[PDB]
Amino acid sequence: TASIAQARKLVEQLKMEANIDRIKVSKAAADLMAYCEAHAKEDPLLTPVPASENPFR
Amino acid sequence: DQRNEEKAQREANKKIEKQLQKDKQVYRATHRLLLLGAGESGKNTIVKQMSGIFETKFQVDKVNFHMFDVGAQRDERRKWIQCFNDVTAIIFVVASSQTNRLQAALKLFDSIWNNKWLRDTSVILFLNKQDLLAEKVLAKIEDYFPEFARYTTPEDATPEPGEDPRVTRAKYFIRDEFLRISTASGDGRHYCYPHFTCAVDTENIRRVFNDCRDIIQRMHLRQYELL
Amino acid sequence: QVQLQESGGGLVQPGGSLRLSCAASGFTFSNYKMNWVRQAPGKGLEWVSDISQSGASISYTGSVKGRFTISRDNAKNTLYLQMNSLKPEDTAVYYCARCPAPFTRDCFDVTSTTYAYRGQGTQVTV
Amino acid sequence: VQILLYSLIFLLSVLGNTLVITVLIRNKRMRTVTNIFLLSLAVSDLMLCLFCMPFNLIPNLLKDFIFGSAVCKTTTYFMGTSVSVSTFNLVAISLERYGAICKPLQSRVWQTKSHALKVIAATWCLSFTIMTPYPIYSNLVPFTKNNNQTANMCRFLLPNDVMQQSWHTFLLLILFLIPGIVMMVAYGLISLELYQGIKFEASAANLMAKKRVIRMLIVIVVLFFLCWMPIFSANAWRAYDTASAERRLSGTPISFILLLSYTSSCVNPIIYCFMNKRFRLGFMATF
Amino acid sequence: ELDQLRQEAEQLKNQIRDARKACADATLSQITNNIDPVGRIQMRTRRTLRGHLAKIYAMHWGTDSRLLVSASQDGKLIIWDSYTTNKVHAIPLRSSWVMTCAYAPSGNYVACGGLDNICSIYNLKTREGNVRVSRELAGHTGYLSCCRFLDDNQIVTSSGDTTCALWDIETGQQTTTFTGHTGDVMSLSLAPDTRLFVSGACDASAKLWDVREGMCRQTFTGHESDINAICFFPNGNAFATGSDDATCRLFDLRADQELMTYSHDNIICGITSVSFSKSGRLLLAGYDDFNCNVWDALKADRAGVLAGHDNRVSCLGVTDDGMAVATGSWDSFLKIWN
Amino acid sequence: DYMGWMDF
Repeated sequence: TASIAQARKLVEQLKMEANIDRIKVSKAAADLMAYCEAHAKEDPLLTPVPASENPFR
Repeated sequence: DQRNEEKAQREANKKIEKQLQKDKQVYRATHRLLLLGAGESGKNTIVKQMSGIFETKFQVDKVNFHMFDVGAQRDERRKWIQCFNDVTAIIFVVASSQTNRLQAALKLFDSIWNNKWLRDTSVILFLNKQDLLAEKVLAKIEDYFPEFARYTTPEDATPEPGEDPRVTRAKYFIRDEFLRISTASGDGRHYCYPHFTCAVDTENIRRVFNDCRDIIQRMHLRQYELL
Repeated sequence: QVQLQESGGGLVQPGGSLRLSCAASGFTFSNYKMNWVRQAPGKGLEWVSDISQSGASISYTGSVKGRFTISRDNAKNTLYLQMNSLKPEDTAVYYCARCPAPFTRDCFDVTSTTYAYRGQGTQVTV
Repeated sequence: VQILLYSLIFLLSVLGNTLVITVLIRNKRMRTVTNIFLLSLAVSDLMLCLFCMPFNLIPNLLKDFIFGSAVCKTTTYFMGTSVSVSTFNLVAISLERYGAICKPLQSRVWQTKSHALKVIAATWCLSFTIMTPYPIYSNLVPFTKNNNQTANMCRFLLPNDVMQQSWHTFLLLILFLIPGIVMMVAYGLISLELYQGIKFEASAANLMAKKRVIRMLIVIVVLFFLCWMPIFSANAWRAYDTASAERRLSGTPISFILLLSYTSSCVNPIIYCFMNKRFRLGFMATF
Repeated sequence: ELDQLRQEAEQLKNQIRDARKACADATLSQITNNIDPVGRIQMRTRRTLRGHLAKIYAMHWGTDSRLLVSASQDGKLIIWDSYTTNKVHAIPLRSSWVMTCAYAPSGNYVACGGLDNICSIYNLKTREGNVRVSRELAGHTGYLSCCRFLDDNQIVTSSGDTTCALWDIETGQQTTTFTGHTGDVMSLSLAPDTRLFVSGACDASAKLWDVREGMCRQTFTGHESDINAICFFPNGNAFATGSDDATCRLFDLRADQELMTYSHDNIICGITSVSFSKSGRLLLAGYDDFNCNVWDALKADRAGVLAGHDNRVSCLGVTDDGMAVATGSWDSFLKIWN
Repeated sequence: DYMGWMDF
């Protein structure tokens, strides 16, 4: 057995990516919704601006 | 006072378009050919008769070809094979005979031939080192291909002098293996051109050139089709 | 994730008849072509068999035509290889590979370097 | 019946060619050497089937049409340069298909749209400098009948007889004998290459496409002949001896001999473009 | 002994799956069912950037939101001005086979890369006006699929030999590696703060790396086929991935879970390009059906369709202020949506 | 006395 020199590594990597405080879905989704709702007032692709300031005509 | 700035920009557009016209005129006089070779198959011995990519240029009949010897890349090709869907021809070198090499090459061919983006790029098949077959059969393939027992050479055989009919049968058998895929898979947008290349014969270049003709001409005949 | 697990290997006398099962979880089984490949000790990876989305387009290598058989089920998402009339040539580890795309006819899944959607395999010997 | 078909050959060509020309000027995909020629062909075709028309018929039928000197000259000039430029457009189309299918590698070095526009410009310039004599094109004010004696007859005279005979020889030879022989040799070489190709293997769809292109090619050549030879034969007839010809082709026979030359305008955008794979590409755009 | 390592990895996978399931408290649809949607959002083509011969593989909006760059397969890096439709430069590439371009945020350099396993970097600000090559970063053993600028002296590249890299441009040597992916890595996207990044590979997986360590922070799975294009949510605590399974998925960096999935039955093709709007509410996907879609990232509804391309559309881009949506396709035609 | 056939 020669490839084991990598396999062991993976194991530690897993635990190394296991010990993180994964927050709950509710708070993260609420934060993303708050961002998408607060920054919607200057999204020229969601509510298009009047055709004057648009530099493509 | 921005008008003179737009004038400078228009002059810098004019010179670049005057360069792009010459580049478009040197790009349509250039035909690109992707050279794919297998493990034991002689890609470089197809090179001899004529980084992550190598470039060979061809001047024949006052025409310029490019052949892309794709070298030091990754073995898994499902992501960089989509680059070469605009080349004229895929020069597909195959061996003729220690793992199952012929089945590997045949599965690679079936894969390439059936791709969603390569369903228009034509293939130019080569079956290298037939001398290897001539010295190995006269001196086994039924285990890897049982149909070789119940196969007989077609009437269209072109046996060159000095070849045993068993070797010719094996040659045209491999050819028919590839041509079954060639006919069954596609839908009339590309065509495979088998070519029993030898160890060393310069004529291969011509066998490229003329075949590129057939690849171009029929494309021109796609406009004039009706219904 | 994707999981391709196998079961049924081991050791059998010359002329046996095994049946290697492969469970495929994580993805949709009704969309991906499914291959069976083998690995010999002193040889590289080799292809053994194929099966399509509906199972109509079966294929084999020249050394197993008629001997082996591939099958699959959609209610259970399972892929079997029923191996009949074995021989000492069959000593190999059999992997249950998956075609890398949905609704495609072609696949590149016999890569010596680690292919992503390839099982861990089950060793059969004779 | 007679007048009904004389009107239907106008309708069934004007509507078709208008549809084709708008479909091919709207799409920005059709900008290419293999359709700019067909566009110019459609332009000349609509000019033909709009000018040489009941503008010809109602005269040829009721013996009277009120034009003047400067109104018949330009009418005949336009309805003649339309014919010349349609002939030369067919010759150009044939000479490019020759290079496309017989010289397929060294074609696209000069298959640029620059070359297409250069050929079309030179073609229309040669048309307007070969069909030049509008000032000799005229109107013969003498009468034609009893009632309403103040009649008018248009015709091209070219005063001295030897001059008109030589000039109609020139017109017949460099508008229906050099175009004829050249288009025939070009399409014959194309047919010979494609036929050798068909008979090498003798991909069934490829062979079917080749055979259908050959049938369309021979149909095109035979309709070229069938819809231009009559009026040029009659022109040479009038050239060598105007007597015993005007006795025969006076009012009614020349009506049919001219009728067999506007169905060419009816056919060209119904065989070249209307019956290929492009009309679906155009109707997916106009809809 | 190896079976011990396999069972350890299996137990760690089981416990991280259990943790991820325990963090699942509700569904994003369950939280956003009471939202007020926006309906269809039509878009219209503004420009058309003709001048390419072969197919276009990449395009990167400039920080001034006016300039563009485009790499085509004819050997051309063409530097467009998206306002007046003027080419500014036409860099002739030494190798015609390139799959990615990148416009530096300071506008001083332009990077290209492809099957040559070499990232070329050309100096826009030159004394002669004929922009020559500045730095050729070599050392990769696989083709380059994605590359992004951090500044004028640190570039992050994604190669086909399965390892990402961070290069210092002035000396040419690679200062940081990024190993851990089994298949090769398709697309990169730097975090909006340029302290993290994320990379999707052909394993249906993405990896969140920290550039300041060279260490794989997190690993997100949940797709079923190769992951083609990646793009961060504009906030920086989420991102989106399009894959070869005809389904986009919006991941989150803190929950360590697949958070949302966008799909439709009529879609069967890959997802060659994904990007976000200025607010992050629209998700701009470019498929192989020869048309793009715009998704409502919170309610998974198809907010609209963007047609106008005939061949494959292989790259997408949204300005740094969100006033245009440029697309580069396989028919040598860039376009702009507004 | 209408004998003309004009032109094509």
